[PDB]
Amino acid sequence: MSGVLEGSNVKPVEAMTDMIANARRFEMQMKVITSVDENEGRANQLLSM
Amino acid sequence: NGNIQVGPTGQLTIQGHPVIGEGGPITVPEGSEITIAADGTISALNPGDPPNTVAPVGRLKLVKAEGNEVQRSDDGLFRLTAEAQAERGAVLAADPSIRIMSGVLEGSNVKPVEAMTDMIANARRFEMQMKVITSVDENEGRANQLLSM
Amino acid sequence: MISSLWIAKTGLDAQQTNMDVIANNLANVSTNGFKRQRAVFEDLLYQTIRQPGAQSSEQTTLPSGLQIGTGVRPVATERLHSQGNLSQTNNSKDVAIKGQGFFQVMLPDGTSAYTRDGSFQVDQNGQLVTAGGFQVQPAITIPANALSITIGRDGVVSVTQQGQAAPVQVGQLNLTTFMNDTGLESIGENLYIETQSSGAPNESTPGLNGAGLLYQGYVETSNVNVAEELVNMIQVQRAYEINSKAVSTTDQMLQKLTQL
Amino acid sequence: ISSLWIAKTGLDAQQTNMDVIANNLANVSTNGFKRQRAVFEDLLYQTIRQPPSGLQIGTGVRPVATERLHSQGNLSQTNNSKDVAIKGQGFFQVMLPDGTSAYTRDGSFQVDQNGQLVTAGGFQVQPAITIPANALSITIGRDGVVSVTQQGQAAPVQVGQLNLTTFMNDTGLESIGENLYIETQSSGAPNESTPGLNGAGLLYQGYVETSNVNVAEELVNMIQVQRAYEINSKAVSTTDQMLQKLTQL
Amino acid sequence: VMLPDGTSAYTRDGSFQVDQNGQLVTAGGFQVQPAITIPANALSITIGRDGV
Amino acid sequence: MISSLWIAKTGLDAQQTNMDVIANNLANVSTNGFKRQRAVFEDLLYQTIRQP
Amino acid sequence: VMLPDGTSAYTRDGSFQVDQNGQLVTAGGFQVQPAITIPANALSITIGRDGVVSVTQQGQAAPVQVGQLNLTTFMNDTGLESIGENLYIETQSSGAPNESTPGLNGAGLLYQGYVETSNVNVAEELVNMIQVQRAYEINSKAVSTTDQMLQKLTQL
Amino acid sequence: ISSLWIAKTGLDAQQTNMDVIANNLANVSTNGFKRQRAVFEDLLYQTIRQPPSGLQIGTGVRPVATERLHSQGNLSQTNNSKDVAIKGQGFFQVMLPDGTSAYTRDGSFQVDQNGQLVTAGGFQVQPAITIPANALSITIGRDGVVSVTQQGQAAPVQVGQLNLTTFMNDTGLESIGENLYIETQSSGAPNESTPGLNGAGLLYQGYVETSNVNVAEELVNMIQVQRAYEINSKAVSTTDQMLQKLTQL
Amino acid sequence: TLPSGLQIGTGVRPVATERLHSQGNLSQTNNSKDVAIKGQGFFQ
Amino acid sequence: NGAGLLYQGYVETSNVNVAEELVNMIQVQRAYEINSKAVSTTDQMLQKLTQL
Repeated sequence: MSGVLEGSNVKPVEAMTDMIANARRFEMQMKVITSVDENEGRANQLLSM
Repeated sequence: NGNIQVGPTGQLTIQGHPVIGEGGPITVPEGSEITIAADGTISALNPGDPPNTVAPVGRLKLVKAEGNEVQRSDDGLFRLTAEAQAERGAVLAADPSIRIMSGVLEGSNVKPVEAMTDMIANARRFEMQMKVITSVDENEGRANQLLSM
Repeated sequence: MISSLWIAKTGLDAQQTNMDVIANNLANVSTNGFKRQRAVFEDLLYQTIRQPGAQSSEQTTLPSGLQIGTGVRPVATERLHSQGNLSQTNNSKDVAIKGQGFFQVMLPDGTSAYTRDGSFQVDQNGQLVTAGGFQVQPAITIPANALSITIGRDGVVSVTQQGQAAPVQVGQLNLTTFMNDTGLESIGENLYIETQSSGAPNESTPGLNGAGLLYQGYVETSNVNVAEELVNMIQVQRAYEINSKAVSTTDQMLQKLTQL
Repeated sequence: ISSLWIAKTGLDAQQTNMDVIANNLANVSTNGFKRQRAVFEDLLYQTIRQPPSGLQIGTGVRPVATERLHSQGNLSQTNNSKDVAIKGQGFFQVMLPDGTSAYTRDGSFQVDQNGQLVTAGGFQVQPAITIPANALSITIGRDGVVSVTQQGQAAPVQVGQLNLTTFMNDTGLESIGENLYIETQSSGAPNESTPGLNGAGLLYQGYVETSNVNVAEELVNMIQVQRAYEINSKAVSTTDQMLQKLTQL
Repeated sequence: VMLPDGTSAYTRDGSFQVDQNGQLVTAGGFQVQPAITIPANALSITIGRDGV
Repeated sequence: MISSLWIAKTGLDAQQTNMDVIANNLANVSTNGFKRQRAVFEDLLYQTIRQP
Repeated sequence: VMLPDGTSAYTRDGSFQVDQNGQLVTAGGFQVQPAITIPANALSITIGRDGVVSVTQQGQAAPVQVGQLNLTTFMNDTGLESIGENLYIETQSSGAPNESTPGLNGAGLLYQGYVETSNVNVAEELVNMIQVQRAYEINSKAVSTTDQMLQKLTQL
Repeated sequence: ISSLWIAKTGLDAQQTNMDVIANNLANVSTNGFKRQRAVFEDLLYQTIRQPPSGLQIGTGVRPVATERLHSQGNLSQTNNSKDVAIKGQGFFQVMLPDGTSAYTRDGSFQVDQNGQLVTAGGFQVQPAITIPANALSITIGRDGVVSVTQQGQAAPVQVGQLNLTTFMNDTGLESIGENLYIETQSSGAPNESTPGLNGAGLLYQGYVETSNVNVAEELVNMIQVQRAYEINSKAVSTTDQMLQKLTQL
Repeated sequence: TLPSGLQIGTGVRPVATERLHSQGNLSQTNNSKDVAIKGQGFFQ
Repeated sequence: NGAGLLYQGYVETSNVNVAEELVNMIQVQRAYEINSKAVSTTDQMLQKLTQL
């Protein structure tokens, strides 16, 4: 069809929900990392003699 | 819980283990179309019959009892306290003055305000106990040097 | 969505049907034999909530139960078959109907239609045809050398030749009466066709057994009372106003529900 | 928690009111339609004991009824021989296809192929009336006797009688659509009574009764409904903010 | 108003009706004491300023 | 657009043709041997929604 | 409705169509039972108030009665097993289905040209969303309080 | 999280609905256009076994079809001999460049430099109809026969026949744009039939069939679509904030 | 299966402008030079 | 004896002043927030106390 261009098929709703999910996932991973680091720091004291 | 349900065979069952009223479990005709009145009477209109055939099919028994004379029984169901049994007897009367509000359910009376300070005070009390425990053990450990030498 | 928006939408559609009928009636002034239409409306379901019986106690009765209801579905358009006014067309081949009855016509596919018109002509071969060539029943062929066409009140059509001073009876124009005029299904063309709501047609000579008479040289005008159509136009526009206002109210309610 | 449900009940009541207003407003220009008004009602009150021997908080605004206003509508001229309207009270009886009887306050009648007097949807009107095949004109007098005129006979042959039906409690009949009502256990038994007698209403040929909807009252009530909806939504929002502020501490 | 259980309640509400027997009720069928029994086929009902 | 509007357009155009015929008839007074015309109209489609 | 695997499901959905063969199907090709087959050249279809479906032919002044579209009612409507696609299948909690003509034996009537809408009260859902959010926050606070207490226990 | 997925499906369905509404609204004043309605369908339901016999959660509101309403559109007078509209069912067969046929419920015809009858873009209709060089007037009758009038000759010579095509399932045709539909495996075989016979409608010359798009339907639907979109947006935000609170511990 | 596929569809395009080449009404210019055409044809 | 008259065809409406309710709602929300601040201040006092 002439006289007509085509735009990008970037659906905004799926991108928006995906970005929200990405942010929440990142927060969950950061919590896990903090917990593991705290565990390791607490547990390093065992080797003391 | 007034969330009454009907089975295929017409058993009125607040979440199953059915409801008791004026006799055994209340039973209604299978094409129920139940309506529940203010004082507890239950009327049933088969869907394909003239509406002037809503003759009452049962009565929903209701009982008055509160607080001191009722205790939970390891299920969501309450019973009498066995102190209110050398009293109004094992099976209570219908008390024909308790009313029904039809088409309306009741939610839980879980007061968030008093629960939130329940939890705040609980946490504070717990860590006060931990401080007492810490001081006591440190006392005992530093004390243990008496007996040596 | 909201129970209110569907109801208002049905109201809008009903008013649009009303305006459609008014516009069709109002445009067909100056159409011969056209019959006024009027839309009959009809309310939709009523969702019962508390049964109007269903006693509220052992002795009580709970009058006038709670039911909400929806919709204004149009149920019909009855077509008014009342006699229209005549108009003097001065044309010898035009005939109007004095009372009930329909002219039968042969459709090109072979089936029979019925018209309340008088605008007749003569085609190549003298056959009486109606403004579109749909040849009338029964066949009436005017002779080539005729001068006058006279269609008596009984429908007896006879012509006069040059010199021959005898009006030879050339045919008969008989009417078709339906036991239910309003049941006819209109196919345009100023033509209605039989349906099993109208019933079987009774063909008969005019004047007899309830058929109407024939007025030659006059055509039956549409029976559309324009004053009633104008006031209906006012009423229909205002009802549309009101229903769209209801839609606006429900929309704004929903909007502040959203901002919540 | 608490005020949230109370305000939700308020929202539901306002929405039911708006639904009834919408059904009234849509059904204007529907023949014989009787407008509807929803009466509401507060829910059960809870008594807090004082160690006046107590106070109440209460909740909810549950709707109890929609009462129909069974008054006289205006008459609109349809110039149709078959159509009739009713002075005063009374209902036209109709035989449903299943076999029972409904009752309509409507007269947009018409004759089917068998000559039966039916009602705009084909449901035969009781008692049966059969208009002869070639009636010149059909008249329905003020006492409901229907007669036709044939060619040749210089006298109107009497064809039928269009009886009315009166109910003890007009509001009780439940609406089933198509402007038809049916008998209920609250509306009592029907009385087959001739027009103009026993309190039944008269008949008017060539006119049809209209809806008794006062659109001015509809519009002002609808302003009420919208503003009350917004006020209750403000209550919901305030309770939501209070809970949010509570859960922080 | 006569409650179902026998005692008397009192209402400031006029959403009245008639049940199948002519008795005045209050939007839910509670009888208005003392009973007022409207005849079967009344043309019109009038309630005066003093309740007559 | 609207079912009303197209119908009304047809009505306007029919009246316009009718005025055209009247104006040609009426302008041709004092024209020898002229013959009056008259327009015959005809309703269009009927969109059936429920079959009769 | 007859499912491809042969079992019968049930739907309160009216957006019908006709396949290339004339059979009534439901927006997804599920045959409606009993099968209703439309002739090739029907001018119009009419489904009456009790499901008597008929068509009009060119020339006949009579709508040949082409089929019957009967309903099915259940003793306990709520117990149906919704399998998606707007179809339910009957289970032991609903009882056997009772088939009958519309308007008889408690079944409803049929409205042609109209489709039923979802009965979802959005005010209920919005207020429930507020309730759910705040209850979630409250329970989250409970978890946090318990976790902090456990931390204090495990320090000593 | 599953709530976010569900709400995304709801937002997608409302946005597809808005796309359908907007396509209907744009194509007003497109001859022979048939409006579209999106029909939706829920997804499968997740069953959780209880130690009824189970609860059902469910998800999604996927759109299952977009069905065209192949009803009759209103007529518009254009006073063009070539334009022709259709009474009732039927389509005009058109030969695409690639060799197969499309079917158009349209009437904006023309003639090319050769005499053939084409459709506003040169797609030659079938069967070929050629208008001679000096046709004074061109007439298309109610059964499709097209004839022309030549100078001097006192008769219209028949020059072509304009057959229509009928399908068992009109909706099943898939549209390729250009006011053109094509046969699928769902619409059945194309029945080439003379107009007025065998279920085929008729032909009106000088008139073109309008679009059957009801704009009140689409305006109310636009209101509904916007509101539903914003409600599902609220659901997305609620899930987002609950995830906030969850990850904060 | 699938009695109708789903198609979203986009917009609308103006495909043509056709000139109605019918006969216009005449006007009496009362000018010798001016001339009018009955029926089809053009002046080159 | 002090009873009020009766007006037929009319219903008494609720005597609720919505402006009063809105102002009371603002007051209630602010007072709720202030009390929550009291609880929070006491709670952080207690946190510091139980630290050591």
